[PDB]
Amino acid sequence: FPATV
Amino acid sequence: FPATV
Amino acid sequence: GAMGSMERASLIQKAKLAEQAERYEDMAAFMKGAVEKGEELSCEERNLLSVAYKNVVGGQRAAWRVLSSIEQKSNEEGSEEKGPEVREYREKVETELQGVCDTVLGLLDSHLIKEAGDAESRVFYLKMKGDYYRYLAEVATGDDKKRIIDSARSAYQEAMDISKKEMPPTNPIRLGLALNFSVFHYEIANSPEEAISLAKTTFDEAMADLHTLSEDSYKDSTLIMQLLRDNLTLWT
Amino acid sequence: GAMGSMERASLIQKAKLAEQAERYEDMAAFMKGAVEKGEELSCEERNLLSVAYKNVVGGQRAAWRVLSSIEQKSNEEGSEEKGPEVREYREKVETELQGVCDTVLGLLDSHLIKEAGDAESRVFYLKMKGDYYRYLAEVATGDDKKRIIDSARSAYQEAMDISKKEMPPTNPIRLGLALNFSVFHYEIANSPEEAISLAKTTFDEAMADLHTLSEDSYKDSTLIMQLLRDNLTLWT
Ligand SMILES: N=C(N)c1cc(-c2ccccc2)c(NC2CCCCC2)s1
Ligand SMILES: N=C(N)c1cc(-c2ccccc2)c(NC2CCCCC2)s1
Ligand SMILES: [Mg+2]
Ligand SMILES: [Mg+2]
Ligand SMILES: [Mg+2]
Ligand SMILES: [Mg+2]
Ligand SMILES: [Mg+2]
Ligand SMILES: [Mg+2]
Repeated sequence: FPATV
Repeated sequence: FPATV
Repeated sequence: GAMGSMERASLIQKAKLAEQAERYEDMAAFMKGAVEKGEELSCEERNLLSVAYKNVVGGQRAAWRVLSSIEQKSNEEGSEEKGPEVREYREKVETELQGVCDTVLGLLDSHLIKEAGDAESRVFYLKMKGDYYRYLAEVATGDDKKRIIDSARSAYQEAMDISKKEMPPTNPIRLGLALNFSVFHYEIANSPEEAISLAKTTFDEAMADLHTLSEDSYKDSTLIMQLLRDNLTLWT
Repeated sequence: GAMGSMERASLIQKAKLAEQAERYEDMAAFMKGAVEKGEELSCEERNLLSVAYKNVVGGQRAAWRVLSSIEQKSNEEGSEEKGPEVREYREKVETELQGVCDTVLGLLDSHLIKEAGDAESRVFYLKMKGDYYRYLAEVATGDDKKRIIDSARSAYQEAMDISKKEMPPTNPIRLGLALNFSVFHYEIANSPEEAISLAKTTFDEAMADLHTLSEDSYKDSTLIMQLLRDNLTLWT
């Protein structure tokens, strides 16, 4: 999965 | 802490 | 309101204690109680709220993905019928996840957003609105799926518009907003090119503004810039 | 019984799904429902029950220790009074932990133990009884502390007596029982010498019986023997 914050 | 199972 | 009888300051203190104890469900309940006191939230308090619910919904999302993968394999060709149980339990986790999202959106709409006038608060809350509509979109399958997607898009777009007018390109809230809106484009809106363009432009505009920052601000901004680059590497 | 309307087999299936999704609170609720069907549990089912509650109570214990450490530092000399909040929240976690222990002990007493006649089931459940009284003892401070400690001791001792008569010294249930009873001696009963003697004798008697085992049984037994040695290294 891609990075989110 | 010591090991328990 | 189960937290109605506890002092606001005591709820905030207990949220911090719950964080140290990795009790994120408790941390979220404490911060919901704090929000329901009706006062605006400080920067630290906003981040306690977001940390708490991000950990809760993150666990739910991880579980939903495991169960959805199992369910898809149980419906493949040649698979042995195992009954309704996998779907039922995936649905149970999904309903609990939707409930958390509905709760967070509820706090934002009653009444955090309407009282948030400074860019750092308003952009923060509109990013959260986009995020929690995005989590609903990840699991949505019926008549309202397109409207849920558009609700995420609309919140992220308003946050972007404010952030571009009111914050420097290195502001960590602005950066995290762009990171997450980029992921929305890639994973939800089926717009990988928009995702890649947004991540690249955000990274480059931040890079050009790093020279203005202190050492501590530089660290905060470059941390998120590395996530933009990590996603670009995944996608290209 | 919130699980009263679900089939036993469906509860077991959902416990396995919850385990894969790392949803241990759900896994425990499913297995409580399965126990409450009133039928004896198979070996696999007993281990689903123990895995579920061990993860739940383990998280609670970890949180309680964090909070107890904070509380002790807030009561030291020269510390600034932060109010009742740390104690209150430690007490909240402690009460939830006690509730989980009371629930597990309740399942064992109604009616898992009284129907368990084979050594592998009876020793397993009596070990669990000792374990959950030990977790109560870790947090006990009042009039009943000595009785709680003795309840743990009594359960572990009955399990040990059966295990020595009915199981080989390499049996993994017997080994794990001895590991945990040794920790009870060290950490709860203030009997470090008894703890060390039990761990050593258990390890040596297991070593001498490994020659009788298949490759797969050897792996199961040596895994627990390494934990006995790890504890001996910590304590000597
Ligand atoms: N308990 C906490 N997890 C936090 C506490 C705070 C905070 C503390 C004091 C003032 C402002 C914010 C946080 N900030 C964010 C935004 C700025 C960069 C670091 C992450 S996360
Ligand atoms: N889901 C599970 N966590 C387990 C499932 C089983 C199991 C599966 C089939 C038959 C008997 C036991 C387990 N066993 C124990 C005891 C023997 C050594 C391994 C750990 S833990
Ligand atoms: Mg007040
Ligand atoms: Mg649904
Ligand atoms: Mg553009
Ligand atoms: Mg039936
Ligand atoms: Mg108490
Ligand atoms: Mg002896």
